[PDB]
Amino acid sequence: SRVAKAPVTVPNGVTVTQNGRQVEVKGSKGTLSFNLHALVELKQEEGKLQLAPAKESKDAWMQAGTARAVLNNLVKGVSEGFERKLQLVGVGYKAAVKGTVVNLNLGYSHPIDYALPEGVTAETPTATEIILKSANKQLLGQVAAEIRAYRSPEPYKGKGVRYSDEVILRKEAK
RNA sequence: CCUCUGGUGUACCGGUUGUGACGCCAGUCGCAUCGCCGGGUAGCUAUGUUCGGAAGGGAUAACCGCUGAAAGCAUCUAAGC
Repeated sequence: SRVAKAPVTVPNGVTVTQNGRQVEVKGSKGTLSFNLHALVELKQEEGKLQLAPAKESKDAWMQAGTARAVLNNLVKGVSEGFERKLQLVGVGYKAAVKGTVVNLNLGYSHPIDYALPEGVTAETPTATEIILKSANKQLLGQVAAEIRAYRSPEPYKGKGVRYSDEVILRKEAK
């Protein structure tokens, strides 16, 4: 596995400590935890870390590749973090962050109130744009998917909630 | 379930035909589908009255995912959620 062979780099401020199976990653943004598969071993020499299979199994190489990918994402998150940039399209569709709760008006007969979980922050510079920032890539993606699910893009006008980097299929009636 | 609206209610009240009897008048009783007819207390009862299938947790089906390699990409899946 080319990924599993590739070495991940500790920037500087982040500290990665293995405790048996339960590897922990510390950084400026916060604390993250990741478990290890029985076939996976992690060796931290210098700044770099090496994920290598315990045995020569194909499953072991697979698990090593995923383990390295997750740890690389965790390190990048604790060092710098990720952001999402959700967008709204359609007349009357609006969003506003108030405290930790995002209030959305998406053409229904009732407003929608979405409570962000701990670790994700949101802001609306404009009424039709939402910025989500987090250290946990998986949790950030889950939050973005949940928010998008309230009103998905439709092909005839593109109205709804979308990712900025999202291709929208379009057609027309008749 | 029986407060209300009704049905029934042959041991509750009344009108009335024929006949027989209580010595007779008066007053009553037997029999005639409870003789026939008009009402009707409780109980039972529906066509009458009230109530119920409200709300919420957990695991899922099809389906929709997040992150993610095998397979440097992609990928809901193989680990994990």
